Amino acid sequence: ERLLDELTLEGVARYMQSERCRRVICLVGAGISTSAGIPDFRSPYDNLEKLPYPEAIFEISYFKKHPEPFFALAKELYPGQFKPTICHYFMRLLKDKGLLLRCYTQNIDTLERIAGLEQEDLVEAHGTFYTSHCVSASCRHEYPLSWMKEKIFSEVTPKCEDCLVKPDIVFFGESLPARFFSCMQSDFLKVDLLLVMGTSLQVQPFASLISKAPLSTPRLLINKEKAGMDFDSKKAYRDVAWLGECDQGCLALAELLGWKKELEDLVRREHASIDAQ
Ligand SMILES: *C(=S)NCCCCCCCCCCCC
Ligand SMILES: [Zn+2]
Repeated sequence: ERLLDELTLEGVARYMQSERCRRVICLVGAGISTSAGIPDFRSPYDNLEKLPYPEAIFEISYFKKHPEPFFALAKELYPGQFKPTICHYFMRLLKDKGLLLRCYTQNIDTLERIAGLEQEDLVEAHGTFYTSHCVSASCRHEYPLSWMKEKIFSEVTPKCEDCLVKPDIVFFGESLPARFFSCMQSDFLKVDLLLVMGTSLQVQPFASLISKAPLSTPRLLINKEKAGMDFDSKKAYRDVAWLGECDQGCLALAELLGWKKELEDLVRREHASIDAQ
């Protein structure tokens, strides 16, 4: 069927306000973090000049051999703060309002957790920095963020005190976490809305999630560029694209839903609180 009254942000807002919209899944990427200062890497180079090919800084095999590049960049690009964005806190609001079924994230910055999404709400599709593991299969010693953070800027390779210690991120050529496949099996059977934010759906198998929803489920993309989705054909019925930055899009949606002050209120204290530390 066709559930949206209009293929626009406004039509999506009206749907979200209705009794029909009970379960929402968010699929998110780099764009939701860029106003928090987290680097994108969708489309960088000069800084890397000191690797056999550029992408190998993000590659599993090279990492095991030559870990220090990656760890050097991690120091270079380490945010001085971790302030979740308007977009992160919009998902927090969905959680508070009993709408958020799951957030599938391509991001490794831990900002969803900081905005108050719980483990059960999240599928960290590309792993996380929140926790790091010894590569030794007979050991697999676990170390926290603060140990990994402290090691990284000391420009020393992190090593296991019992045995290399890797952040739990999925490097190119590495298979995705079990939790991705188990959640995806049931999450999409009964979902009323997909909110796709800050991703161009370029990485697989993350990109395939959008086709998992029922044919009737509306899908809103909030992204800098267009990116199974049919926004513009004579047969378009359920997909809407809002092009621009994620913070501005979520703000416009919040404003349409009557959540603008609420969202603003949430961001202000959460930020000012983080400041105090
Ligand atoms: C896959 S699309 N993304 C998951 C992140 C792991 C692969 C890229 C490594 C990023 C370099 C780390 C920069 C330090 C902030
Ligand atoms: Zn170990």
